[PDB]
Amino acid sequence: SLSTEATAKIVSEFGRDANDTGSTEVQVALLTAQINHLQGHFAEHKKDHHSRRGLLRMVSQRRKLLDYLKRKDVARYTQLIERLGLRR
Amino acid sequence: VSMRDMLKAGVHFGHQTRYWNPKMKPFIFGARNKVHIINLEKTVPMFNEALAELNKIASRKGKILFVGTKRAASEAVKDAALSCDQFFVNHRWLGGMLTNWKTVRQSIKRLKDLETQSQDGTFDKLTKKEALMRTRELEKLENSLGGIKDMGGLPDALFVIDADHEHIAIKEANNLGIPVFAIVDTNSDPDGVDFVIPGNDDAIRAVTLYLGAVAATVREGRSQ
Amino acid sequence: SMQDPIADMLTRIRNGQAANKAAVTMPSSKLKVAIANVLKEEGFIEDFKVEGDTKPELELTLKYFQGKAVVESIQRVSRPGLRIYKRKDELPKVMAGLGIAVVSTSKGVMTDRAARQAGLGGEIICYVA
RNA sequence: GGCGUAAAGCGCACGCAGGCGGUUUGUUAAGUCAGAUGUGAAAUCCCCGGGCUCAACCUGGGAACUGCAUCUGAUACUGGCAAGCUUGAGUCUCGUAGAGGGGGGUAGAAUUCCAGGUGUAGCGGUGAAAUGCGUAGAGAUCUGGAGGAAUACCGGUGGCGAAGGCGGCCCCCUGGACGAAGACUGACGCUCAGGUGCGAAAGCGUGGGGAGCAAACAGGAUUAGAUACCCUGGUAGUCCACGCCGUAAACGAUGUCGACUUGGAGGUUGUGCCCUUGAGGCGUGGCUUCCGGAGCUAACGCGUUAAGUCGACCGCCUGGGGA
Repeated sequence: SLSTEATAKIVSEFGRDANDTGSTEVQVALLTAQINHLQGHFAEHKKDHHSRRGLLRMVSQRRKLLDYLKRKDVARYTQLIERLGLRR
Repeated sequence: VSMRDMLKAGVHFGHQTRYWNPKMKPFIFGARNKVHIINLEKTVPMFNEALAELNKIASRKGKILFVGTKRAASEAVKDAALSCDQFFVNHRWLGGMLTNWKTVRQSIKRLKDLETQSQDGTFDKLTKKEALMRTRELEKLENSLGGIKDMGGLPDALFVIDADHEHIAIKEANNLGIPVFAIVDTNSDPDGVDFVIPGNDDAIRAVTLYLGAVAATVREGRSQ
Repeated sequence: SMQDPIADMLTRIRNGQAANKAAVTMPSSKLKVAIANVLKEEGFIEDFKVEGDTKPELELTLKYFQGKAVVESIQRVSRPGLRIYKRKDELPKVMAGLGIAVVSTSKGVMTDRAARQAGLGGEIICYVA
């Protein structure tokens, strides 16, 4: 998974505090970082279905978090999807 | 009945924690060295109520049937039931002594006829082969039905030791509506009994204490 | 997941009655407290208390008569998958009147005969016989 | 009304539409409820009478027409809206166990083959035989080499994985689960038609590889026959890379999620406490095996890992054949 330092950096830049590790923005950012990191692994290991299942779990969890955020506050949703480079 | 005498007699002791019956949870005080300890504060009032009901049954022209067949409580049950003009089953309980009384009545008649023709009759037509045969049949029939030969009918109350060991007698008494007074240990089933007396039923001094108390109360009931 | 807490309360009561439990505890709620009030005033449970402030815990004291269950039957009628509403002229009577039917009328949660005397209908919460 | 065995749980999972949804406050009055108004043609149905000499029949009045719309109120529940809350659901910290997956390397035992030494008449196989190999030197034994496949002991109603499945050792990449104490977000949840993905073995396509085993095939037996079982060989295949296939008694013949309900003995993996006496005792989680209580079941049996008591959603069944 992500190292401790990368996780701390993401939590700091996406959270309202250094301890706000549960915010929707922090969770979506961590999931996006893990997906982007896994992208390179699966480019080389196209036959790793067992890990791709966890990758798809991460993708679906990020999708549900983004849906909840868009339904809750669309402004933060837009800021997040522009800061992370989403929307296909 | 005295909780000091009870605790000195070994009543509070129970079986190991594995063999316990969860229905005996209200009467269990705790555990020490993986054996259950019966709550004597629960034991003494239930024993007193059972003794009161036994005294009522005795004073109201009743017949008590003392049931216990373990090698620990056989002779004790015999002594207790003979000490108060009562009846006992201190050896194997024949399946159907109560529910099938119309059939064991014939065996009682046979035992009585054999013992009368042996003692008072004194046939002396021995043949030295049918005589020993008849004496062995008489001794078997007496070891089986020696306690209830003078009962006449069904009793009015059963006093059972080791309610788990004597489940057949309890089920028969329940089928016939006879109240059951049973010493229910931590491993026995207290469902089929009317007056459950939670106490140790394996130690000899505990069962002698129970039987002495019951004999005293039924004698005071007999003498009104 | 937990999608019907009222049926959960009824099931807890039924299972505690079948297991000869002295009292049953559960997470509290306004509707649960109203139904427990209706059950206590009708004589199906002994008492009930709500403990806790941030996470209230409702505790019902079950009732027995002859070593037997006082609540013989308790069923959820209106449920999330199928809501049941009745008018005052078609309010149900359980056990031909010996049982009660907890009804949620616009004047609070009450029994079926109380809602009938009040000239009201509403959602049939449960049947208690 | 059902789906363990009688017909019936998709092989497994992700997930859009849909269905359902913890808890508090306020507001609305859409569902819901109450009242009123309008309407609900007549006949028919039903009730009390009347006339046909009775009946059928005719007929007066009533009830009914369980419905729809409108208007006025109620606010408990469901819904909408707004603000919350932490117990459901997730994130972070530190660790733990594991044949979880993908890639590369390597080790030993054994089979087969090639070359050579010793050595001589058998070997192999079977119920018994024969086919087969062998005086061109087999089998046995010893030495060296080649190649492929699978990993003895550990090893275990043991472990991991959604399922299918996963077993030498090492390294690289990587998923999930669990536990301790906290912090964080604040219903973000459950299920899921269609959809997508994974999916034993066999099989197919292309390119390799090929020791052992072995469909087809050949021969020897057995037999009345023997297109078989048995024996001697043996091609595809089994192995690798990449695609396809999408099926299994894909089984727990038992869909997923959540709550509640007496116990006993174990296994495995964390964690806490105590002169730690000890490989100790006492708690507390996760997964797991056997027995068994109430209950349930046609019975067998299931039984806190339910086939018990419930809730949400989905799939499926409607006599046996045809099929």
